[PDB]
Amino acid sequence: RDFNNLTKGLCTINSWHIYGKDNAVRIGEDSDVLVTREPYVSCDPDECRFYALSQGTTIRGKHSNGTIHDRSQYRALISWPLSSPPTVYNSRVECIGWSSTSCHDGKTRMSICISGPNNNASAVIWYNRRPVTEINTWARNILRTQESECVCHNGVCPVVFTDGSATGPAETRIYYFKEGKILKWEPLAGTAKHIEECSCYGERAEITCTCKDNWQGSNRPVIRIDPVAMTHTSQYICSPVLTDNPRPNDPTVGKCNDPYPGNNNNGVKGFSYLDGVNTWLGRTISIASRSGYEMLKVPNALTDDKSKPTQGQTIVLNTDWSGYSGSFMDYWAEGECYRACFYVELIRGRPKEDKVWWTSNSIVSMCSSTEFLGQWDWPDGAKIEYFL
Amino acid sequence: RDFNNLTKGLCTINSWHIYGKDNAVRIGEDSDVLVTREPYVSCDPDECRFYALSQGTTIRGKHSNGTIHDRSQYRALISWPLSSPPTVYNSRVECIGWSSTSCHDGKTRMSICISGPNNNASAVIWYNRRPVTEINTWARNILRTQESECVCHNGVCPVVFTDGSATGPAETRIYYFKEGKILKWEPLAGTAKHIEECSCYGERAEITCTCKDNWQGSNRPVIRIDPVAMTHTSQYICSPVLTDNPRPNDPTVGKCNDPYPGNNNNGVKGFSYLDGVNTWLGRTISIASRSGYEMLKVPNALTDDKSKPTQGQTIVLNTDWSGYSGSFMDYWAEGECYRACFYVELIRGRPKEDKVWWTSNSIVSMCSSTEFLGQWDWPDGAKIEYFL
Amino acid sequence: RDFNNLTKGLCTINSWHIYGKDNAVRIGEDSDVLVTREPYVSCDPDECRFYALSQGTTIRGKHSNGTIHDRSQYRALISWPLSSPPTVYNSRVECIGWSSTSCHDGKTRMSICISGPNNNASAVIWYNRRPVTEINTWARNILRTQESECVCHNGVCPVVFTDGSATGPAETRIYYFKEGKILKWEPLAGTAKHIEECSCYGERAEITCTCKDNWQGSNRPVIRIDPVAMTHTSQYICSPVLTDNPRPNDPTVGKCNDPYPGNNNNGVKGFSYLDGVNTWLGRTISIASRSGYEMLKVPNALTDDKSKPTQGQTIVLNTDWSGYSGSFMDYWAEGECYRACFYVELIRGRPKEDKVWWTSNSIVSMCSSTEFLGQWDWPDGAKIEYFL
Amino acid sequence: RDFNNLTKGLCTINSWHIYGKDNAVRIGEDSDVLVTREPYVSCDPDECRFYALSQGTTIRGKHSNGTIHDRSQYRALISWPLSSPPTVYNSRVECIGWSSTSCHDGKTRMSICISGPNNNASAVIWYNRRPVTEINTWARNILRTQESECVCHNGVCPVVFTDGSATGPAETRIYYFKEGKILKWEPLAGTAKHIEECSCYGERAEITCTCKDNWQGSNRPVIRIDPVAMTHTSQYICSPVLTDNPRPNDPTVGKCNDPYPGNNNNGVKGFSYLDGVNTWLGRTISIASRSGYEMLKVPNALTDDKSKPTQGQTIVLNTDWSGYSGSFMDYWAEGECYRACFYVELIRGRPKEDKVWWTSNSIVSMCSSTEFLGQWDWPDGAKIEYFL
Ligand SMILES: *[C@@H]1O[C@H](CO)[C@@H](O[C@@H]2O[C@H](CO)[C@@H](O[C@@H]3O[C@H](CO[C@H]4O[C@H](CO)[C@@H](O)[C@H](O)[C@@H]4O)[C@@H](O)[C@H](O[C@H]4O[C@H](CO)[C@@H](O)[C@H](O)[C@@H]4O[C@H]4O[C@H](CO)[C@@H](O)[C@H](O)[C@@H]4O[C@H]4O[C@H](CO)[C@@H](O)[C@H](O)[C@@H]4O)[C@@H]3O)[C@H](O)[C@H]2NC(C)=O)[C@H](O)[C@H]1NC(C)=O
Ligand SMILES: *[C@@H]1O[C@H](CO)[C@@H](O[C@@H]2O[C@H](CO)[C@@H](O[C@@H]3O[C@H](CO[C@H]4O[C@H](CO)[C@@H](O)[C@H](O)[C@@H]4O)[C@@H](O)[C@H](O[C@H]4O[C@H](CO)[C@@H](O)[C@H](O)[C@@H]4O[C@H]4O[C@H](CO)[C@@H](O)[C@H](O)[C@@H]4O[C@H]4O[C@H](CO)[C@@H](O)[C@H](O)[C@@H]4O)[C@@H]3O)[C@H](O)[C@H]2NC(C)=O)[C@H](O)[C@H]1NC(C)=O
Ligand SMILES: *[C@@H]1O[C@H](CO)[C@@H](O[C@@H]2O[C@H](CO)[C@@H](O[C@@H]3O[C@H](CO[C@H]4O[C@H](CO)[C@@H](O)[C@H](O)[C@@H]4O)[C@@H](O)[C@H](O[C@H]4O[C@H](CO)[C@@H](O)[C@H](O)[C@@H]4O[C@H]4O[C@H](CO)[C@@H](O)[C@H](O)[C@@H]4O[C@H]4O[C@H](CO)[C@@H](O)[C@H](O)[C@@H]4O)[C@@H]3O)[C@H](O)[C@H]2NC(C)=O)[C@H](O)[C@H]1NC(C)=O
Ligand SMILES: *[C@@H]1O[C@H](CO)[C@@H](O[C@@H]2O[C@H](CO)[C@@H](O[C@@H]3O[C@H](CO[C@H]4O[C@H](CO)[C@@H](O)[C@H](O)[C@@H]4O)[C@@H](O)[C@H](O[C@H]4O[C@H](CO)[C@@H](O)[C@H](O)[C@@H]4O[C@H]4O[C@H](CO)[C@@H](O)[C@H](O)[C@@H]4O[C@H]4O[C@H](CO)[C@@H](O)[C@H](O)[C@@H]4O)[C@@H]3O)[C@H](O)[C@H]2NC(C)=O)[C@H](O)[C@H]1NC(C)=O
Ligand SMILES: *[C@@H]1O[C@H](CO)[C@@H](O[C@@H]2O[C@H](CO)[C@@H](O)[C@H](O)[C@H]2NC(C)=O)[C@H](O)[C@H]1NC(C)=O
Ligand SMILES: *[C@@H]1O[C@H](CO)[C@@H](O[C@@H]2O[C@H](CO)[C@@H](O)[C@H](O)[C@H]2NC(C)=O)[C@H](O)[C@H]1NC(C)=O
Ligand SMILES: CC(=O)N[C@H]1[C@H]([C@H](O)[C@H](O)CO)OC(C(=O)O)=C[C@@H]1N
Ligand SMILES: CC(=O)N[C@H]1[C@H]([C@H](O)[C@H](O)CO)OC(C(=O)O)=C[C@@H]1N
Ligand SMILES: CC(=O)N[C@H]1[C@H]([C@H](O)[C@H](O)CO)OC(C(=O)O)=C[C@@H]1N
Ligand SMILES: CC(=O)N[C@H]1[C@H]([C@H](O)[C@H](O)CO)OC(C(=O)O)=C[C@@H]1N
Ligand SMILES: *[C@@H]1O[C@H](CO)[C@@H](O)[C@H](O)[C@H]1NC(C)=O
Ligand SMILES: [Ca+2]
Ligand SMILES: [Ca+2]
Ligand SMILES: [Ca+2]
Ligand SMILES: [Ca+2]
Ligand SMILES: [Ca+2]
Repeated sequence: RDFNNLTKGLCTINSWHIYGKDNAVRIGEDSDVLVTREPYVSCDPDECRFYALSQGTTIRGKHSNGTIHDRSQYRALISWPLSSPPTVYNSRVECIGWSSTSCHDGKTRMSICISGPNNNASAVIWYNRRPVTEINTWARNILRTQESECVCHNGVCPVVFTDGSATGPAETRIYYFKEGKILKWEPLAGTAKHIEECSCYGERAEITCTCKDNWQGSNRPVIRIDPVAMTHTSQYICSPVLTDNPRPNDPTVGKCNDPYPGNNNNGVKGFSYLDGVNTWLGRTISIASRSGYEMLKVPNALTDDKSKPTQGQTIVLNTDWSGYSGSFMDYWAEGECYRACFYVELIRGRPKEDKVWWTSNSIVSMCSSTEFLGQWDWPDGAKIEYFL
Repeated sequence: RDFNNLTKGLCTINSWHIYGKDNAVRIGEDSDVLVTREPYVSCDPDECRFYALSQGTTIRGKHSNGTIHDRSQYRALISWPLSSPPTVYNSRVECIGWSSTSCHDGKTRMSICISGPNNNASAVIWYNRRPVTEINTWARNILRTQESECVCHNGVCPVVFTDGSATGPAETRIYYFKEGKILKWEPLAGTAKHIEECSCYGERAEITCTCKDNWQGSNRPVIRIDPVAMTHTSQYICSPVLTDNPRPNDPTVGKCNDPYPGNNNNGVKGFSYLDGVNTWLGRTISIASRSGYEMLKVPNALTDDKSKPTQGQTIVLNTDWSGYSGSFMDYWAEGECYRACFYVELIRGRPKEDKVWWTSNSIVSMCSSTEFLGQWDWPDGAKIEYFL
Repeated sequence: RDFNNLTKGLCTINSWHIYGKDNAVRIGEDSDVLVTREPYVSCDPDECRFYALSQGTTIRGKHSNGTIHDRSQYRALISWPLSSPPTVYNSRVECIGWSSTSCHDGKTRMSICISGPNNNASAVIWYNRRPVTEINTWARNILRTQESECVCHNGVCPVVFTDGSATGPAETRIYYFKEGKILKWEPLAGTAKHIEECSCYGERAEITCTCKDNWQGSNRPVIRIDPVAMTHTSQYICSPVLTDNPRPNDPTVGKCNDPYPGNNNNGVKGFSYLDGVNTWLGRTISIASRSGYEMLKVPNALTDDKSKPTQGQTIVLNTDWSGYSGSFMDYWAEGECYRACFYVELIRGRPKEDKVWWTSNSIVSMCSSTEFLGQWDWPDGAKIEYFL
Repeated sequence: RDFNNLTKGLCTINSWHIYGKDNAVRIGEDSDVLVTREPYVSCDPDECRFYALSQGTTIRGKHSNGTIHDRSQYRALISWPLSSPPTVYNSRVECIGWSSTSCHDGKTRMSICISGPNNNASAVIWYNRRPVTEINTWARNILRTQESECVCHNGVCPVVFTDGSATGPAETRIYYFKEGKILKWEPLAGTAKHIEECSCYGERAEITCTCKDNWQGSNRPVIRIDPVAMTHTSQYICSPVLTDNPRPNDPTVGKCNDPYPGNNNNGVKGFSYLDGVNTWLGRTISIASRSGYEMLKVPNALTDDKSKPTQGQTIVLNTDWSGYSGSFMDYWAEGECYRACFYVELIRGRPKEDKVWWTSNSIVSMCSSTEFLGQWDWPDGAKIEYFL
């Protein structure tokens, strides 16, 4: 109809309720489920769907051998009905590639897929299910993007890309697209020293992105975008409640403008909702591996370098595998506020479970409740032994 | 369009004709059919669909081992086209959880799923395929609901929940929802001493629910709701034709306001159509197990404590497995009256058939005819030996 | 929109072109294809679909054992996209039963399914996907119907039923339905001595049905219905070109008002287009079994007792299995005339191919061309050996 | 809505970006994917889909044995969602046959399938999913057509057919259809000596077709059609950059009006975009087999007999199998020009990979970019060993 505008603020997050779970690995032990990784969720005005990067093979298929690898010519961004598994028969290919983002602007959807060899990748921006724009690698070193939904305001949908080293300074760019065309792009500015895989959400005409500093930071870089002025800033979550993985133990004081040190060249896509006292941080429980997942209410985390948790909710037990996590919201729901939501990627197989030769995942996702709901843990649920 | 109003009375029930049957277990012996239990049927203005609680695995899948269990993080309310089986590829997830209800109000559908550990469950009410409201457990003991469709009148859709013991007094509540929001809730009142899994239908602006007294009653508790005044009453079916299972042999006089004794802490979801002389009771044939199923016309069963059958129809032979049963009607059909319908859950596997390690079911459903039709029996039809 | 009216005459049939073929048995050797029999084709204003009676199991499934049987509680009328196979995932159940008919009246579709034990069957007439009317067996001996599409004119859709013996006089009735309700029914009249499985088509406000005399006739009975006056007549195709199976060798003179003798208590559903010189008869090539299939132009077959072929077209080689055949037309196509079409059921398995324990079929269908097209033969195509 | 008119010229082709890839053979190793060959892509105003000629069996199915053969009664033109594989459950049959073409005219789609024995084939032209016209073989020797999309202008959709020898002069005809009816047909004229499998596209009210001279030419014949005057011309691509396969090594001067000699009675469907300096030729890398694939910018190839490459892009490595290739464009995209696209058929199995008994393929397709994008190679990706 008309382009959606971020006119609402976030609903008060007093807890998280179960939103969607596909049990993909369990079901896929005996049905035609595609092998995936890098999933996310994204809504259209009339439906919300699960998204991910297929490996172009089923889990039980012999081609599942080797799917620990990240970039091949057999991957594609696919979407499928909420809480169903990604099957060969119900998955819709949005575009071909090994890194992606997607978002609906209120009128139609924009999907971006990057493909190519490491030194010659290119992104192709689809709008209304047609290719409209292409961008060639500018640093010749794995052009890559969000791996979760972008956000739009009045037709403008900003997207964060990075090209260059994963263990040194790289060239991050913020592109402002409208109808799949480039209106403008900026180089990254601010104090964030390295940016990868931004998780974004919007409220009151502002887009907040919690990304990852693969190079040096265990605290997360944050990019705030003004989609009207098409400008942005960057910093790190000041809080001592560190949210990357692997990471060192929590200090009593964090860092606002520098990566918090202790772990180099590694990390996991993550997210946060930064809204004053209504601030919630997600993170793996383990400081060493992609194990467990919890939400922690850390009032003023973004700006308070001594902020610590005041409430929390366990999502995945530390004795269960987690993975990537990101933000999304149904901007077309009823009500006066936007209900914060997120998904957690539950990785199964390699490298942690090497008795099988594949790597895949299932999805669990939650949204906020103004109620103080009881908690449950939500594991993948599959028995690897069955796949042997 | 406009909210549906229960303006019609029931059609005269002179017999039952076959409405739907999915043969899920038979077909699933060699195709991707999800393992389920707790099924029901529910109509939208333009389509009627089968519903159930998936176990997040196929019947042939190795994860089918253990599906006798009731509540896990891998269950979800799913719906699928009438008389098709619940397959991985055609099932639509309505919400995540292990106890549910759902109903269309004429404009859109409301679906409710409860999930959680036994002492910390919560219900989340979806409306128009979006989460709108959440309710936390109030008794910290398996918050649970209908397991069949709710009914709406002018936007108001009452739902019966129970939280607390299954073998002693519990806290039953009647919530009146409108557009997924809570308008009001009452504690249970009347003479029903224990309420679980209500089967409801509506006619002439009144909603009748035939539930189950798990604690002490072999006769069924009945809740009648006025969706305008948003008030209700409760009693038991007075008839000596006892309809729970297990149950003692039929007496010559029943009980109107107390559970009829003889069997404690057990029962099965069931239903009835209470409409004066046009009253029909469904029940298992066996007084000991979920075996067989028959419909008995028992004029004035609700209020006459000596009422006995005047006509009947066998649905499932006593040499075949049955299970849960419930009511639903197509409130959007043509004609001057609402045609009473019901489904019977045909449980296969554990605990009765333990040579297999799973528990699932298929669905058979009937609706009334003003004709006096010949009867057939409708068994699940699968041979367990094939699954060995 | 508006009820369709049979305002056109038939197009000139100079040959037959390929319309649809699903290769169900071939494909089903390694995919989830339902076991069926008694198929047909039927059009809606916007789509034409394949129809059949499922056996409630896949061909490869273990429950396929025993599917030679005709009536069980696991059968249902299903429809699926033209030329696709009937799979568990794409088949839509129209109704439950073991004998059926279906037709669109221009506004919506009416589907009829009969179910029950031999002495207590009943038909339930669905209209707009809802049950509207029920008819109880009147002769208590396998109430049965067309097994191919019915035809409508201005809302009136006549259907031919038979109840009673298959080897002696029975009670055949012609019901005239409108919106699923019974407007009127007549007993069979005319000279046809036994009627079963009528294949009908309509043109210029007249409905012609070529049925089968299971009891005594090797020539086919024909019922002509006036859907406005709601009256009909009956006779036999006068032609010496005999079209039932099994049958005796063709004589030089046929019979107009009595079954042509030689074979008792057996036959196969078949059809014809009776339109003066534009008359075409379908039949198996074999006079002994359901083997082969050919179309023969026999000018004035209905009324000329010495009519012999003037042109012909082989559809299935005598070294290939055939089965039932029936008529249908796309009454909603463009143009000035109705294009005659038909389907042939290609039966595989029992009883002819007993190395397998199942019985199923695939569908081949043709429509007429005003051109004189070259012919090909169209066999099922599956290798039974593969199923062993 | 209204018939589409070719009002735009081609966009400048500076490189090719990835458009679609289904990874059919990989995925089909463990899912219900139909065996195919002769694929193409074609757009409707609201969606673009993959097309191909099914073999009426899955790859893993036992009936896959023998699918190297070209024409059987079990083939059909099917279409399925872009970048999905052709599965038994998502494939839509357009028509029955072993040679086809299809195109949308802006209002609805026309699909043509030819079937029959070698000496008695016939084409049936479907429009709006209904059969409208039939054409009988005129040379009684494998009537055959494009094997890729046709193109329409103001309702007129020309199609090129050939009937007669594949190794000597044959009878090629250009039919001009409108709403599935024949407006006119011409015999081939011009200097092309043999025509088979034309790949066409349209721009500025002109339709260009790059076909194949199976008999003598290693350079490609080109037919240019005026869909208004319903007239055409024919010649060969003058360029020394030879594009058929097998073929002799490139000379320094090509031929404009005669087949370039060196290889007889063989070839592969291919294509080109002939637009002055904006001219790009596709071809296998190998001069001996259907191996590899590259795009070469050869300014003025059509008219310059000494034109050589000025830029290029590798699509498939010479160490990977290719096959047929053809043109298509989304005539309903936004913008001021038509974006050239093409697909390459990636053949797997027989005859090159004879350890398996089947022959199938997957699809890779690209469209042009005005950017100078980095290149990647796009192989089928399946390991034949897995199928053993
Ligand atoms: C039914 O459901 C309800 C609803 O969920 C249940 O009630 C919930 O119970 C939750 C568990 O108790 C509870 O969550 C915790 O909240 C704490 C905050 O509340 C407390 O402090 C505030 C502030 O003073 C008080 O106001 C309040 O009254 C409470 O006293 C959090 O602090 C908890 O998180 C910390 O502990 C967990 C382990 O429990 C860690 O995993 C987590 O990471 C936090 O601790 C680490 O991080 C801090 C900060 O740096 C460190 O200081 C600390 O030492 C830990 O650091 C180590 O561990 C991390 C992670 O591994 C590592 O990185 C680091 O290096 C160190 O090694 C927790 O979030 C809910 O808030 C509560 N909800 C409600 C509404 O009440 C109820 O129990 C259920 N009922 C039943 C019967 O089960
Ligand atoms: C073709 O189709 C038609 C249509 O269906 C067939 O005709 C139908 O035939 C049915 C079977 O006969 C018949 O159903 C029965 O109806 C009885 C009522 O009708 C009779 O009584 C009335 C009232 O006086 C008369 O007017 C009427 O003329 C009849 O005489 C019911 O009473 C029957 O149910 C009871 O029996 C069945 C076993 O048959 C039990 O399963 C059932 O539970 C009922 O009996 C138990 O319950 C009562 C009440 O408490 C007890 O008193 C009794 O002892 C039984 O109790 C034991 O069993 C229960 C259950 O296990 C247990 O809990 C308890 O503790 C005890 O152990 C039955 O419903 C249809 O009405 C009739 N329909 C029509 C339209 O005619 C026709 O036959 C078919 N044709 C062919 C050729 O097959
Ligand atoms: C390319 O394609 C074209 C288009 O299809 C091909 O041309 C077609 O070729 C067809 C085969 O020849 C041909 O079909 C036949 O037509 C005959 C009628 O035409 C002839 O007679 C008329 C009338 O005088 C002439 O005008 C005309 O010029 C012809 O001379 C039919 O009579 C044929 O059917 C009979 O024969 C077949 C076997 O071929 C039987 O299966 C069939 O049942 C018919 O014969 C039985 O029935 C009759 C009637 O009772 C009996 O008299 C006769 O003895 C047979 O009876 C036995 O068999 C039956 C069945 O088993 C059994 O029940 C009974 O008891 C007995 O045992 C046949 O239909 C097309 O018309 C023709 N089409 C066109 C447009 O030309 C062309 O050849 C192809 N090209 C190539 C290169 O292959
Ligand atoms: C990142 O991505 C970019 C973008 O893709 C990469 O840059 C691209 O690199 C491509 C490979 O170099 C390049 O493609 C070539 O372009 C040549 C034309 O450019 C050159 O000449 C022009 C004209 O003078 C100059 O202006 C320009 O500056 C260049 O110097 C083509 O000529 C190339 O094709 C020929 O070579 C390939 C093998 O590389 C053959 O396969 C191909 O068929 C061509 O050669 C055959 O055909 C010609 C013509 O008849 C014969 O003369 C020649 O001998 C060959 O003939 C044999 O082989 C054929 C085929 O087997 C056989 O039939 C015959 O009988 C003979 O046996 C090639 O197309 C892109 O244009 C370039 N793109 C851009 C935008 O720059 C970049 O490298 C990537 N980065 C990294 C780090 O990898
Ligand atoms: C989001 O904001 C823009 C205004 O910035 C709204 O756009 C106006 O919409 C009306 C109706 O379409 C037009 O007549 C105005 O010209 C539009 N645009 C501008 C840029 O001025 C848009 O409608 C808002 N979205 C929604 C859902 O209300
Ligand atoms: C393509 O061209 C034809 C004109 O040749 C356009 O046809 C006219 O369309 C209008 C609106 O439908 C009619 O009133 C004219 O009579 C049409 N036809 C002719 C043949 O004159 C057609 O609209 C054009 N297509 C598009 C998409 O604009
Ligand atoms: C484009 C790409 O390959 N991105 C991969 C990502 C990066 O390799 C990592 O961010 C370092 O750059 O790692 C991970 C990862 O799980 O750590 C997943 C992504 N597939
Ligand atoms: C929420 C829940 O677990 N409900 C279960 C139900 C209850 O356990 C029973 O009603 C007693 O409370 O039992 C049964 C049952 O078949 O007896 C099924 C339900 N899954
Ligand atoms: C209702 C029913 O069972 N009809 C069956 C039909 C009849 O048995 C036959 O017409 C004789 O009555 O036979 C055949 C048959 O193939 O001969 C198929 C039908 N399934
Ligand atoms: C109608 C038909 O069979 N066409 C086939 C085609 C021709 O055989 C070839 O063009 C020579 O005529 O060959 C090839 C081929 O791959 O060479 C594929 C086509 N299936
Ligand atoms: C998987 O691939 C590895 C590496 O190629 C190979 O050694 C291994 O045996 C394969 N495992 C299986 C089950 O194919
Ligand atoms: Ca399978
Ligand atoms: Ca890091
Ligand atoms: Ca009880
Ligand atoms: Ca007979
Ligand atoms: Ca050639």
